[PDB]
Amino acid sequence: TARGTASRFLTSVLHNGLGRYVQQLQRLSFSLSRDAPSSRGAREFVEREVTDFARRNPGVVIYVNPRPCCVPRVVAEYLNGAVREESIHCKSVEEIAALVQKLAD
Amino acid sequence: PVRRSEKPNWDYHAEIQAFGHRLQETFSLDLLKTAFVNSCYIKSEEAKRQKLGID
Amino acid sequence: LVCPPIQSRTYIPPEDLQSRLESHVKEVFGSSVPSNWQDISLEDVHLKFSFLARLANDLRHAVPNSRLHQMCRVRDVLDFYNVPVQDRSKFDELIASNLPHNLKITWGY
Repeated sequence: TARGTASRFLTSVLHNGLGRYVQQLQRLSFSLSRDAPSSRGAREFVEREVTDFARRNPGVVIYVNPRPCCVPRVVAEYLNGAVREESIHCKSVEEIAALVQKLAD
Repeated sequence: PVRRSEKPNWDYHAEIQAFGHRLQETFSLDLLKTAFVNSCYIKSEEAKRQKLGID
Repeated sequence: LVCPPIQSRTYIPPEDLQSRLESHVKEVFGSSVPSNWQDISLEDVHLKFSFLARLANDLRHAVPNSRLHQMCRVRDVLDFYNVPVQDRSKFDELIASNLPHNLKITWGY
């Protein structure tokens, strides 16, 4: 409901896009599990995509941790100070790639 | 509020390199590393070096 | 009672392969080699065990179980041993793949 939430007016951070575009995503940190099944999609994205994604986006740092963890998550962090959480849990590689590409922009 | 440097994911060299890469500027990394160093950090570093007997 | 050191199974073929294997053909089959030495039939069980044993200890390698259905001429052995096999997983291959500077990976095990 629109009376339930807060609101904001349309805004750019730091008047972005005027002088130059500054891609706002700063760090991206994955946590997968080498052993467990729910991380399957998260694994392949790390093998095939992460390289080319890092080449394409020089600005964002990408941290990747395999750890004994049951729900694979990706934590986006912004130049804004904003932090956004996602579960990549039980998703295909095209689905991980797509999500990360949503976070990016 | 806690320093991102004290939180779980930190690589300072990667951050420094990235910083410059995202604004499309060329810094000798030496000069940029020089740039983020403050007198306060040095004074605290000397406090710790003196009180722990570290050279 | 000793436990021998474990081999790493990382396999690269030696340069002298053709000559090695041909000398192994000569010595194993107890035969003066017919002009095509890579096409001779491996069907005989005696010759098979002998050949693959001496080939096991020269090349420091073993032909795995299932594969033994597929080995008929010597050309098959040539082709099998000409195909390299690493032991390094996707991750060890990844760290060794010359990563971009903006990507930092840690190991949690």
